Amino acid sequence: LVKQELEINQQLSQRLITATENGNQLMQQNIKVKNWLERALQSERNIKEQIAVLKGSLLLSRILYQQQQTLPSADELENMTNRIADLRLEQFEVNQQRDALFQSDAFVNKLEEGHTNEVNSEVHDALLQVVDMRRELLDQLNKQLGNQLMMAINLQINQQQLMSVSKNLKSILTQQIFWDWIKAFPQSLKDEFKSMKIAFLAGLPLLLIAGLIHWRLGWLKAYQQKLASTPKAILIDLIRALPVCLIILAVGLILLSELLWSFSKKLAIFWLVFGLCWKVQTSHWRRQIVRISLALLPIHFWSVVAELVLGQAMIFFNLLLIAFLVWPMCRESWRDKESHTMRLVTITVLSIIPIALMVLTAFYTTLRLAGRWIETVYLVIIWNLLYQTVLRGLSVAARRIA
Amino acid sequence: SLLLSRILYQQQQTLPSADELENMTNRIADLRLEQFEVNQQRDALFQSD
Repeated sequence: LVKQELEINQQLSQRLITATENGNQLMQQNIKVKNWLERALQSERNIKEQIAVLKGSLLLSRILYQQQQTLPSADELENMTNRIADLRLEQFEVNQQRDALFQSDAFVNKLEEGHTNEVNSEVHDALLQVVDMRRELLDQLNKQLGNQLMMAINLQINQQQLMSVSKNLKSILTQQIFWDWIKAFPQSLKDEFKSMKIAFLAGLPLLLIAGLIHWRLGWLKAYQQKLASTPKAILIDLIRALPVCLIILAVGLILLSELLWSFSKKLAIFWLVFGLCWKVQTSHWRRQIVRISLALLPIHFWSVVAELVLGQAMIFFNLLLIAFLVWPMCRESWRDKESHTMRLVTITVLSIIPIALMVLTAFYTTLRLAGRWIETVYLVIIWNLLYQTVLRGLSVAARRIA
Repeated sequence: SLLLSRILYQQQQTLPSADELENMTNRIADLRLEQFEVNQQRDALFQSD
């Protein structure tokens, strides 16, 4: 009888010791986090004051880079809110146990029931003393746990505030950053090189979807050929391109790695644009679109991490290549004067962007406009295709009405 | 909180049974009538002589 009480008391003491050690570690971590958060708040206020008066300062970019490098990483925060609920439940359980053991005499009388053959005058006193000691230890552990829970709640509030502050600091750095060299780059090349050094279920369903979609697309192509011999053929080609794009996007998502997710998000539209030519001279265009797709892919790779000087080395040549490719089209367009040149304006804007990106990058945020330029080009192409389809449909409807 | 179901079960088990209440309001009326009768008897016996 007394052995069980002694074992329970020992278990309670061990639990209290472990909880106290965890509370001390958490308090130390919370104090370190609070110190870092105060430092960050002071630094953010200082940076805001400076940017209020440090307008148009190239070296201020270096200062902002240093400040960002000084910012601590908030990703190491442990969302122990579940542990906080566990502590609250443990405290409630301890309170319930203490309330059950509040009446030491009643508890001893209840425990002595059906055990009078092993209970004596000394046994009752020993049981009462053990119950009192267990109650005292439970009260001490409950107080320690409540103090630890308060400290953890304060730490969680401080950690949330510090994460918000770091996010706001990143936002402010971006807002401030919003608005010879090659010889130095030879040495920086080595530095850059040194700097370099459910999913299975989704993948299998994607494989089965593609396996079925092979025959589905065969049947769809047969149906499209039967219907055409065209707006119907164009719609069928668009639908066929859409299923392949969806399958590729699902495969990429299963394969995704933060940069990979945004890369696939852009690659959805990129592959849609690429397959628009595959599903729709046209034969000459079907072979010449490979260069455009490859150029978009390097641009996608160089601009994926933007929205979230080595990287511009490929872009410097890509801009010149795009300008050279547009030059033959402009020369062909320049041969016609009375003909409409509505699409030349978009081509001229795209070429100006390729020239500006490679010219003004020698303040350095000129590469940001490329993301909008690519989207504008894609929108213009989609608008032209939709206009052609609408013209064909209107002609068909007018012929039918006549 | 799934375990909160166990806590609620314990709390309900701790609740005492109110069905054992004795609605002695009739006994209260009987006591009031007895007190009125005693007052009447005392008033009748107020003048000892």
